[PDB]
Amino acid sequence: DKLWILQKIYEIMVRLDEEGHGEASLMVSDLIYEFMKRD
Amino acid sequence: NFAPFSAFKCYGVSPTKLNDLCFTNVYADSFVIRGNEVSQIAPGQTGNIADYNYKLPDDFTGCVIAWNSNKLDSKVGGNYNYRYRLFRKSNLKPFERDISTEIYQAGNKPCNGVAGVNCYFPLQSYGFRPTYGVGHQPYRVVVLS
Repeated sequence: DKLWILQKIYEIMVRLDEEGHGEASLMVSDLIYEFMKRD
Repeated sequence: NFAPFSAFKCYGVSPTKLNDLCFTNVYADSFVIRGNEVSQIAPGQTGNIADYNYKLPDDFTGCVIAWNSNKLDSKVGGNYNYRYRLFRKSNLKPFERDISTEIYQAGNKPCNGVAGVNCYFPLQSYGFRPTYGVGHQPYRVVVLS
């Protein structure tokens, strides 16, 4: 379902920030926005 | 030259004609976002910022001014002060502001007020660092309506 992949994408965003990859975390944030803008 | 290295665009008449004009009130809205998000501070735009943070009306006639603030707002280790909303149950209406911090419930299980699986804190930090590309550096933005 959509909830598992949302959670996995969210987790990558968090992991990237904790590991210091802030810029790549912002890019994953944009994907979360786009994904949820879908139906 | 109201600020430095500015970039500005007026959607109504030229800044000179503003000098002839008079108005009951002027509003100055200001905030920080990423460089690649400045294009969303315009009438008719959609995106994470337009939709969930700051929204101009389709008929906006004002000015938008933005400048790179990397030297002031980026920090080695990350500036975690600046946040944006990533989740919201509906788009914002023009000039709406939402400062709530309720946990966003993405699935059907309750979140009981705590972040967890499919239960997300609704704000995210930009974590600005001096080494980010210009698209990801901070821009200060002023909107005059």
